[PDB]
Amino acid sequence: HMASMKKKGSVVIVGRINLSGDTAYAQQTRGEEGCQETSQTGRDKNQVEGEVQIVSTATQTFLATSINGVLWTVYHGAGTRTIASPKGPVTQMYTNVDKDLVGWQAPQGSRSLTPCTCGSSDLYLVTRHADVIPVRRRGDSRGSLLSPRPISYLKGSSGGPLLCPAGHAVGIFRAAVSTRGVAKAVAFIPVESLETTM
Ligand SMILES: COc1ccc2nc(O[C@@H]3C[C@H]4C(=O)N[C@]5(C(=O)NS(=O)(=O)C6(C)CC6)C[C@H]5/C=C\CCCCC[C@H](NC(=O)O[C@@H]5C[C@@H]6C[C@@H]6C5)C(=O)N4C3)c(C(F)(F)F)nc2c1
Ligand SMILES: [Zn+2]
Repeated sequence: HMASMKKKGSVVIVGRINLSGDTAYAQQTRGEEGCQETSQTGRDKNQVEGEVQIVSTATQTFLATSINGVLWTVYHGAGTRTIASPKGPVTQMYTNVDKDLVGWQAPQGSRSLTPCTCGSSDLYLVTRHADVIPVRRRGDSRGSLLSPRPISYLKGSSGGPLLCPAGHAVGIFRAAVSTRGVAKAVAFIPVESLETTM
């Protein structure tokens, strides 16, 4: 009934993928208990850094990527949820279920990737474990892994970027094409589709 109706928590940044040096690695910035509390209050005082964030709800963990001052992720991870911030919950500025896409203003202190205009098909997928996986572009929204691997290795990386050789953002990882549990290809939201939404 109305008195007891609950509110879903915010998405919470719990880590990041460090791409600042010669070695990519995941960093945790908040543990599960603090995540639970921050999801309820929507108030996250932690300092944010970098381009790729690891984010969590009470029930799911995935990635989010800053491109042109917007933190983008997948709707199948975030739904319509706010994101926690130093001054409380922040409402989405983009929501498009048809593209499996949502976005919030990028957090104070993040760095944004630049949308790719190279027109190159040699891509790199960045996972939540900081693996950098070469992917050949195979269409507007598909790419093949040069080295297939079990889908287990990609789980939790939706919202992560596909990058060009120069480090520009080409798209946002959405879904994996699985054959007998092996990911041979991935689907992604092209950056042009984000730029249109913008
Ligand atoms: C009401 O609005 C909605 C509601 C629900 C929706 N659920 C959608 O798909 C779901 C979620 C997504 C997923 O698993 N994402 C990844 C990830 O890591 N998620 S996650 O972070 O763990 C997370 C779940 C915590 C967030 C990158 C994957 C990593 C591993 C794969 C694991 C096996 C799953 C294989 C599947 N394969 C597939 O569907 O292939 C088809 C599409 C295309 C490639 C071909 C056929 C696939 O990838 N997924 C199924 C989509 C879609 F748009 F994503 F499809 N839209 C929605 C819009
Ligand atoms: Zn580029």
